[PDB]
Amino acid sequence: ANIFCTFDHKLSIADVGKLTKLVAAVVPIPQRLHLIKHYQLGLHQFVDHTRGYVRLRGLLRNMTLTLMRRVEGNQILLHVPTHGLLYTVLNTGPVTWEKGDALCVLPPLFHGPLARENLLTLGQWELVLPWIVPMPLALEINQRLLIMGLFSLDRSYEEVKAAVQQLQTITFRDATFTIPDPVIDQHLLIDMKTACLSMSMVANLASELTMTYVRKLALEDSSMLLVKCQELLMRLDRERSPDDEIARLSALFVMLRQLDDLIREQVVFTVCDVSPDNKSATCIFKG
Amino acid sequence: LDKILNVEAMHTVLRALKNTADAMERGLIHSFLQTLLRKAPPYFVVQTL
Amino acid sequence: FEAIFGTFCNRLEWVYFLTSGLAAAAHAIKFHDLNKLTTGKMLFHVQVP
Repeated sequence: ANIFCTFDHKLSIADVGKLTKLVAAVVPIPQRLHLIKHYQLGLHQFVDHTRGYVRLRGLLRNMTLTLMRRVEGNQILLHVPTHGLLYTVLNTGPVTWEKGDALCVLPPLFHGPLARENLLTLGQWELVLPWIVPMPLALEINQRLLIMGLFSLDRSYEEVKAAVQQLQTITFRDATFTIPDPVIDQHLLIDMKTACLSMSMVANLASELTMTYVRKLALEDSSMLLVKCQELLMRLDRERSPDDEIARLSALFVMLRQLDDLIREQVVFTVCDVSPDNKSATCIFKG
Repeated sequence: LDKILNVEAMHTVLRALKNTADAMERGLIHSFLQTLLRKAPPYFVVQTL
Repeated sequence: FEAIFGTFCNRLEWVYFLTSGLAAAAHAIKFHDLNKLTTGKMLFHVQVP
């Protein structure tokens, strides 16, 4: 199951000499074809002005992801991994790997970066690879982007600005990143906006549906879990037609189903022994 | 090395000489036309005369 | 009884490149390999009269 890829434009020798450094790394592609043109390859076809990063995560989750193997004259030996057998990768992520973790794949956050992919560009096209980061940093930075987007609607105050400046920093082993805002100039990106809207409205739908459904459920055989459930609801409250409830419950489920790029972070690799300089690591492809 | 370079230079001078000879014959055609057009009055003058 | 008289397989007509008249716009040249040919370039020695 080996894939090929050809470039239409003139490809120089410096571009191959900087591309063949990326001899074994992940390159996701939209459809598992046996021969695919290079415009579809990578992630350049997806970025634009209005849409942000959560869209990239959602389309990358359902997208298949393959491994780059060798280079030739003008054909590129992509190679789709199989479940169970073990391969080698490189580390395009900015964190030093260690033994036996679980790598995730998330879209890279340096859009318009200082590295700019070595000027490996063609005419109105550029190659870009997703980061390969272990799972605690992955769902950590997912939460960081999320509650960075939550504070974005009232940012005129100054202590919340210092809170956002705290959130923009990060910690790991010998690792400091500066992940920029989703907000630029007093407006939000639409996929980030609909993500935080979906989670805030499923939270509100829970907050005004549980007080109905503890009574609509508890007239069956009651449990201690149920009286403690109404205890939780009643402490929450004292801290302060079929046609509507059918829409409430339908909107509940379909709007919690829009967080599926956030609530489930699906593992894609299992790390084996690593290399000195920590750039290469044999690994087992899962899923 | 030497003989093949001198034959290559002979081919260069030969293509330049054939280019210049063609340009000279086209130039003779062109100068003959430009001295025939300054001798040719229009048709109405000759038809009236 | 239910008869079966004749069974017919279509003999599709083959078509090749050089039998087709489209090859008149083609100087059809076969190489051996293109696994290493990244930029297969032809130079020209055109002349301007």
